[PDB]
Amino acid sequence: VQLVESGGGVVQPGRSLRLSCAASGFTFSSYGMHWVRQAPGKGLEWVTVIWYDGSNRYYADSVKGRFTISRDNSKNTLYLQMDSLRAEDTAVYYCARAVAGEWYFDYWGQGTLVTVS
Amino acid sequence: QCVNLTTRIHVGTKRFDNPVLPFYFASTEKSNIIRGWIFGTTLDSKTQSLLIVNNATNVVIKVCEFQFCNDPFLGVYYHKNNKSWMESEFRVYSSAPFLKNLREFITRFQTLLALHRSYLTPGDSSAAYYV
Amino acid sequence: YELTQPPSVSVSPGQTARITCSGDALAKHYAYWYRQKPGQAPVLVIYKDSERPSGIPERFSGSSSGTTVTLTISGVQAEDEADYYCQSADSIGSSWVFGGGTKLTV
Ligand SMILES: *[C@@H]1O[C@H](CO[C@@H]2O[C@@H](C)[C@@H](O)[C@@H](O)[C@@H]2O)[C@@H](O[C@@H]2O[C@H](CO)[C@@H](O[C@H]3O[C@H](CO)[C@@H](O)[C@H](O)[C@@H]3O)[C@H](O)[C@H]2NC(C)=O)[C@H](O)[C@H]1NC(C)=O
Ligand SMILES: *[C@@H]1O[C@H](CO)[C@@H](O)[C@H](O)[C@H]1NC(C)=O
Ligand SMILES: *[C@@H]1O[C@H](CO)[C@@H](O)[C@H](O)[C@H]1NC(C)=O
Repeated sequence: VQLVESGGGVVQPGRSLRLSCAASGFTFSSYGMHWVRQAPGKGLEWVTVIWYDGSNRYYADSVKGRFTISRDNSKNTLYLQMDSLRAEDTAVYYCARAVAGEWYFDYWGQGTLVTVS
Repeated sequence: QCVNLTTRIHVGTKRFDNPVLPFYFASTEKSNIIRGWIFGTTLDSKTQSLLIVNNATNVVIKVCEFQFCNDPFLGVYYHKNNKSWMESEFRVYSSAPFLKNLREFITRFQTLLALHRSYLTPGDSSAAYYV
Repeated sequence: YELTQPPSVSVSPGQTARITCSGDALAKHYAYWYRQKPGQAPVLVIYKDSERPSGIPERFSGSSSGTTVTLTISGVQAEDEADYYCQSADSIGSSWVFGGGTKLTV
């Protein structure tokens, strides 16, 4: 199981940035995926989840209405579209795999840093 | 809000098919899964619908211009410390006590089932009646 | 559904560290504990309050009482100097929550 984030960078407030997490080593289409972000010097904050088939997606209140999560099961790739970014959104964004049958996160990627300024 | 459950309560691959039926009802269970029913026509905010829901202490019956979910349900969980099943939140509509043992009892209707939160995990893995 | 845990714990090497986390939700659902070292992604240490992953040594154990859960680390070494987090989810599966995180100083 390997998760690789990409698409991170530096943007101005009000601009958009799209992240991508490529998955390999497992049946991607059977697992739900999460994004978790950690601002420098801060703890972990859950951002969003998408179900294995994309049928359902949920967001943290702090990003609700701004972030969109999607996935392409034919490319084994998870996407996060972040619109109307603000300075408060500066963080390292990790993709993580939901454990099957439970509520924790078993596998994590390396994370990609997104800076808004 | 609403949750999309219908697939293209059964599990350990998840399956869900709790269809809206045309308009007797019966269910045999020991788990108190059947909680209620929705009776109406469009089953949306355009017309009035009848909502019958049972819980631990009483039964509530309302008639309103409900905006129902496609896959309406009552959430339940196993309380870690109290070691018993308890209601969490309703996910029946977005806007607006008589339930092994066999329990025997508007153009369309739908059955409301108690859904374990263990089914609401984001993965693809982890309740019978007659009409 | 908020999770509260102390900002830090100070333990001498060889002692037992007890990192607590509290909240009403924790009396209803299981807690999960993560260990994060600088520059690395969080690693699951305990799940279902007291169970270990196969990659986690017997020095790590957990327990719970009421609204509080505790991560107990015996025989604490330098390698255990990491940020520990408590995690849980709500009753409908629509939201996941982490505690502030506890910095364990050896
Ligand atoms: C439960 O499903 C709802 C419907 O999803 C749609 O139908 C499914 C069967 C499936 O085919 C799915 O892929 C379809 O999207 C979800 O509501 C939908 O959410 C869409 C956004 O994710 C929304 O879209 C339009 O509107 C948004 C703004 O709200 C625009 O940004 C976007 O570009 C589109 O114009 C779509 O309209 C909306 N549909 C309905 C009927 O509301 C619902 O969120 C989902 N539940 C959960 C928890 O995810
Ligand atoms: C059952 O429903 C009634 C009416 O809404 C409510 O007053 C009562 O508190 C509910 N009981 C439980 C256990 O939820
Ligand atoms: C758990 O049991 C105790 C003792 O009967 C009771 O006071 C408490 O309210 C119960 N918890 C819940 C959520 O009902």
